[PDB]
Amino acid sequence: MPQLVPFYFMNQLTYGFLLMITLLILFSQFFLPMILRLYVSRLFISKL
Amino acid sequence: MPQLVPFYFMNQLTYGFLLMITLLILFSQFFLPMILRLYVSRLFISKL
Amino acid sequence: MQLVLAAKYIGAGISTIGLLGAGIGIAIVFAALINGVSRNPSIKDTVFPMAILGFALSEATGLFCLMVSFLLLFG
Amino acid sequence: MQLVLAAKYIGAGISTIGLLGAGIGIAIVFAALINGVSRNPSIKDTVFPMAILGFALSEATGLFCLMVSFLLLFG
Amino acid sequence: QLVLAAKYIGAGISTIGLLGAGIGIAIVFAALINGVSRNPSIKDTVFPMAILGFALSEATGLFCLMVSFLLLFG
Amino acid sequence: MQLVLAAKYIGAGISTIGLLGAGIGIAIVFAALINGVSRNPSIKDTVFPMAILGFALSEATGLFCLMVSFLLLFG
Amino acid sequence: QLVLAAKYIGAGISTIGLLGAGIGIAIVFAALINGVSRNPSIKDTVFPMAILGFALSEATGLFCLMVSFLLLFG
Amino acid sequence: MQLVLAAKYIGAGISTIGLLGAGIGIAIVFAALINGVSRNPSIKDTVFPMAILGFALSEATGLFCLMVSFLLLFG
Amino acid sequence: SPLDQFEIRTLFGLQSSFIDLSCLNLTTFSLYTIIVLLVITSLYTLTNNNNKIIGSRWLISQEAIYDTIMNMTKGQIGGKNWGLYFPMIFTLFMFIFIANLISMIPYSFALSAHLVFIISLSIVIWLGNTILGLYKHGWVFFSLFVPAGTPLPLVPLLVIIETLSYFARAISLGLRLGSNILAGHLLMVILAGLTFNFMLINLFTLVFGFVPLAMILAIMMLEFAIGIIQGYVWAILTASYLKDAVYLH
Amino acid sequence: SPLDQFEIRTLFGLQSSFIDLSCLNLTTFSLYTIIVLLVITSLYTLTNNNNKIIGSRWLISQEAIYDTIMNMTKGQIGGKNWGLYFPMIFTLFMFIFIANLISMIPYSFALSAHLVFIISLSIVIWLGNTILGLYKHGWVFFSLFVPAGTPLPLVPLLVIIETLSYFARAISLGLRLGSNILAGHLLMVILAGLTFNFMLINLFTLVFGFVPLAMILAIMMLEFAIGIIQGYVWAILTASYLKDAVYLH
Amino acid sequence: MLKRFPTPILKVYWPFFVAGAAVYYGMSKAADLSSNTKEFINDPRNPRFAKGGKFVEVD
Amino acid sequence: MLKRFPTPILKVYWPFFVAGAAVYYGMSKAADLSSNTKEFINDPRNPRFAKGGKFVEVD
Repeated sequence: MPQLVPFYFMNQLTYGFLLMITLLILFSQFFLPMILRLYVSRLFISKL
Repeated sequence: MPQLVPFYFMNQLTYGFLLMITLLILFSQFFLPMILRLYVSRLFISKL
Repeated sequence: MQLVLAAKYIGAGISTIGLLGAGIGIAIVFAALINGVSRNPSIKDTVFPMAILGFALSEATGLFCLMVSFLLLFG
Repeated sequence: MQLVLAAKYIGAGISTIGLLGAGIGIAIVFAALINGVSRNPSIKDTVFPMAILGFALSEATGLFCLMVSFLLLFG
Repeated sequence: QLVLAAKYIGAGISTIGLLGAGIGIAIVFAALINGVSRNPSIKDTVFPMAILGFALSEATGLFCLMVSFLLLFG
Repeated sequence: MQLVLAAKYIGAGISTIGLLGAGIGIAIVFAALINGVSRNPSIKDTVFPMAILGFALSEATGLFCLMVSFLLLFG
Repeated sequence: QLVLAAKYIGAGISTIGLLGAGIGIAIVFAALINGVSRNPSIKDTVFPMAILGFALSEATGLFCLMVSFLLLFG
Repeated sequence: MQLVLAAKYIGAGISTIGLLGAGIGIAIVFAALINGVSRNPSIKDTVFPMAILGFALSEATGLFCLMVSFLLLFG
Repeated sequence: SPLDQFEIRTLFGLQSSFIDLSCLNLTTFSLYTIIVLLVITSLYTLTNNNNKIIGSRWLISQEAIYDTIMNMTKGQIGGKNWGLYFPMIFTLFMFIFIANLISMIPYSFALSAHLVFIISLSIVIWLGNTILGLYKHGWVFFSLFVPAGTPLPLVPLLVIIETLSYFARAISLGLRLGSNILAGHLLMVILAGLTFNFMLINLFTLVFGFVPLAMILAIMMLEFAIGIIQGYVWAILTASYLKDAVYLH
Repeated sequence: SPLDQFEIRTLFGLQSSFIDLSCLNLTTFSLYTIIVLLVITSLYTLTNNNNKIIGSRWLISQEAIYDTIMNMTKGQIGGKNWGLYFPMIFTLFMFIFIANLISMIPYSFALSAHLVFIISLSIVIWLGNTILGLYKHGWVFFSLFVPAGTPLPLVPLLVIIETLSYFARAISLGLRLGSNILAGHLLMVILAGLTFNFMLINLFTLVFGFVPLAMILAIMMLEFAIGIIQGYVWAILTASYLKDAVYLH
Repeated sequence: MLKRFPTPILKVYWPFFVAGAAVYYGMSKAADLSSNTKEFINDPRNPRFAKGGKFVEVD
Repeated sequence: MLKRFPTPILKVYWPFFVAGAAVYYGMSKAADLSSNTKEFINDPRNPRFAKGGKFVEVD
């Protein structure tokens, strides 16, 4: 198919893997533990 | 002649006129009067 | 040159028969899902991931045939 | 270009066969729905959205074979 | 170049064998769903047999796809 | 196609005769400069800008002919 | 296209007339230098006559250049 | 390409004529130098660099016509 | 040409002649990756009102996605250490879930329907399973290729057409998603192209020309389902594959 | 091809598809303009040791250039207000004086030998004389076109071939400089190309092959003179032209 | 370092700048007219190819 | 705002990154091999034209 075979392969793959490493570091260090802080806080007020 | 007729006419003329306005403002306000300060200072010490 | 594009479009037509092997596939998977939920009402939250898994992991074999059809049509 | 346009019509003819998958498919889903309601009439509002979901997901595989015919007729 | 056009017909016809593969994965997971729904304590016992049977059935649907790729690219 | 390039190079050869109208030009200007400085030793700092002015502002008419030669040779 | 090649010969031959122009500007500024050197107080009196004679001599050398440009571009 | 290479030689022949400008030119400069030293032998170290300058600036117009011949011979 | 919606156009541009710096430059694909990153950033940064415990109505969505992917990867790899591979199993979800809702917006563009990126991501996950399996379990990693207690005279056949299914796994996982997103979008654009020329013939067709519009609305209703289900199926198969690679059956 | 030394190559690059931003981008011509600007900045900034009155040995050079262009433009326009046009008459010098010494360095590049920039600068100065003359002196600006007390039956001829010399002034002032710099550089490269192939034939030519080397050294000695004299002749003709445009003869 | 002195460089040099803008515009149109000739329509570094159109290539 | 927590993301995910570099390199060579085919040797937006060479154009 003509449209998914251009010269832009390295473009696609470069910004894609930059976004993957970005979201991986970003999710893992920032955004998943900001939910888990809510979890441990709710359970800590629940246990008291 | 082949070498002085490319597509780079607007390139040549753009950086050239930017350099001309640059050197004009730059010479006139900065560098000519820093020589003329030396002149008036030498003559002022000479007249005393 | 007409023969290449002609047999190209004929082969792209032939290579969509395999989707009847996926329609019946999704059918039998959700049919067993219905018969399994109906005869045991507390198994839904255990059998539903296997249902979605079997659904898409069976379609994939019809979508391979559709990609052979797309590489014929447009490539 | 008469040969390739004659091949387009044959290809659109061949890409009709894959609808029988959906034609048997929707039926197997609704047949299981009926045989699940008859075994247990209390699980209707749990089972029937899954039947609609299986209807949609098999009708998608039917339309994926219809669209190749619509490409080969006109596009 | 009749062969360059006739390899595309072969690549189209050799893709029909996935018909069996899709129905096959359906019958395997259908029996898995029925077996879990009849006996609820058999999932962790019999689920690797289901994944095994799926892997075998896909590979034996995949033969047709690799023959189609050899006809279309070789 | 050979005739165009042939007459092109011949015309480019012809269009360098005008430099003998510039060699003699620079000659007569610096000759008058020498004869004017020699007969009046205090006129050099007044006659030298007119010398440089007349020098280059007379060559220019040989350099026009050389540019006609360059537009023939390379354009 | 003999004419496309023969206009270049004409553009070459019509550039010879600058021979007179260069010698002309030389003779004008030569007389100016001699006139200033003989009479030192005549520069501001006779210098516009020199610039006038230069302007006239160049323009009458420039006729050949504009004929060459008409032959080469028209 | 025999015609254009025959025209190259004729063009290099025509572009030799412009050297007579320098040949008369250097001489007019040095003739004025001699006639200026004979009128005044004290102005030698003032006048003679201007004679060398006029020598150079007319020899440049000679070489500008030699280089066209060197283009038309080889380049 | 119904497939012109996937054209990649360069916008901000960069070039040289020393080095090929044309790899990185802001492009339609690249701009939509910037948009995906800013949406995923927006779903968690300004969602949380001033770091409140109670977790306002927006945060219930990103609560439920978190919980339905924790309770999914606990039921697949489920061993001594399942949580060490949980950020990857979540960030493989959210990219595909957001990049298949952004693509539904009418004048927009499918990141997921580029086979060259998704097949590359699938091959990356497959090699990262094989290397991890070899590193963790030595030469006995190949014990994955024999199923169970089997009769020995038919073991090498059951090894060959087990390994063939093992490296079909490299491209199948990606091409499933690519095929679903590409076929859905191409279906919608082709039916829109047919109903447009249906409604430009004689004025009796704009009367009762509501039923093909309703069919296109029904297909768009179907297309969110076929877009979210694939985002879930990716994250269930690359949990099962880490179960196979980490734990030998 | 002896004229390959004037090739313009793009280096840093910039492009788009929205707007043609290819006008500005760092190029060989552009990089050498940056170098000319930094040299002219270097001749006055770090030249002055800690703003000392005495003016160290480097500052005598930029003292002498200043004084030889003040005493040149005082002897041309020389009216009530000559100093108001002195920064332009200096910055037309220093560009051409520095851009014809930088071009002498062997692996370098002539800014001045681009006819499209120098002819453009000349047309800019010519239109800026005509507009200034019309603004300052109304409809009687055309009194420039009659020389002096002349007999009236030959005045219109002496007006036509005065105005023809008036708008030959637009391109002559630039093409003089362009022709000098281009012919000098092309002469040096062609004689280097001939003496190179002179010295690769049989070993008796490297013996006594010092005289063409000395001829090329003499031409390089000539070329600084023909490069600085043109930088002076530009600044004397565009002082004489402002004398004509500002003061009516 | 350097003390900037406010020299009048606008109420003196305006026709030079007006002429500069006029020559800038006229050379823009001249460059656009020259970039579509027979010799230079297939030089791939012209800014036509960076926006849309490709390869007339009929000469 | 957000407190960064130092989660171990390198001593867990190294074969994914090694595989990423390997697929990056292999797709680089695949792109260079595909950018010189008969169909795509005259598409003017390839990075061949930005450095040197121009128009093989013999097919």
